[PDB]
Amino acid sequence: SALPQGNMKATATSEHPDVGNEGLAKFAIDGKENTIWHTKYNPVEELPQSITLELGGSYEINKFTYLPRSGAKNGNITKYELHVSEDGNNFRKISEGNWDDSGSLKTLKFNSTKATHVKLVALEGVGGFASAAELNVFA
Ligand SMILES: CC(=O)N[C@H]1[C@H](O[C@@H]2[C@@H](O)[C@H](O)O[C@H](CO)[C@@H]2O)O[C@H](CO)[C@H](O)[C@@H]1O
Ligand SMILES: [Ca+2]
Ligand code: NA
Repeated sequence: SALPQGNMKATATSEHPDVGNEGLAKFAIDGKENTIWHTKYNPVEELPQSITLELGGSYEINKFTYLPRSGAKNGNITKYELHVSEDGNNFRKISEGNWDDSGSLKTLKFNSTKATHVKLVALEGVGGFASAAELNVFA
């Protein structure tokens, strides 16, 4: 079951200002599929870039989901790392891999681990950007 996004805070290395349905980091956890976090594209900041979710406490987590934007593909993430921290400072890599560029939900499962923060690192994305409609973390 998903940890409540409402208790979370989102920050990112790069984010596009609020021009509607993009591109602030907080849009990745607002519960709306029509709103997205998107990395700066004026002018563009190159990958890699990341987004960090402060969980709102220490939880033991085993799953992560990435929902891409709908109706367009720019920034759909195709190569990632997932890192965790228990102190907000030190991060450790727990997952890495590839995703297809489609709009489909991407799911990561991993051995249960304690975390106060989860960081999604975007190494590759459509168009040289990174974006996300919704991010969720599961215990
Ligand atoms: C609606 C949309 O997809 N906006 C993204 C935007 O995508 C393209 C532009 O790249 C192009 O110049 O014009 C298109 C018109 O159909 C469309 O707006 O590109 C942005 C990054 O440059 C960002 O990804 C927008 O989310
Ligand atoms: Ca959203
Ligand atoms: Na934090």
